[PDB]
Amino acid sequence: MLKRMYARVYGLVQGVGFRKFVQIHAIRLGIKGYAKNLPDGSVEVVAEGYEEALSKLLERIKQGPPAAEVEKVDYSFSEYKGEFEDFETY
Ligand SMILES: [Cl-]
Repeated sequence: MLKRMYARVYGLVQGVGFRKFVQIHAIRLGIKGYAKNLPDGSVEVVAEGYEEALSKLLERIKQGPPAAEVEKVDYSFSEYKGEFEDFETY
């Protein structure tokens, strides 16, 4: 089943390779969407893909690359919209 996920990642998560980390792992998993740095120092992820793939990505996002310290991930699933054609960072 396809689903959409919105997640916010908090901690030491900017300037540590986090968005690229999410992208690499999303692409591996066939997930489309984006990882964005927000002005509050958090990372916003919108992801579309299969439920299992989204669970695997969530497990990655909860850890981050070695340099990151992820304190909190707040997320929700919603209905798939077929919006994205690739996984981008910005
Ligand atoms: Cl980062």
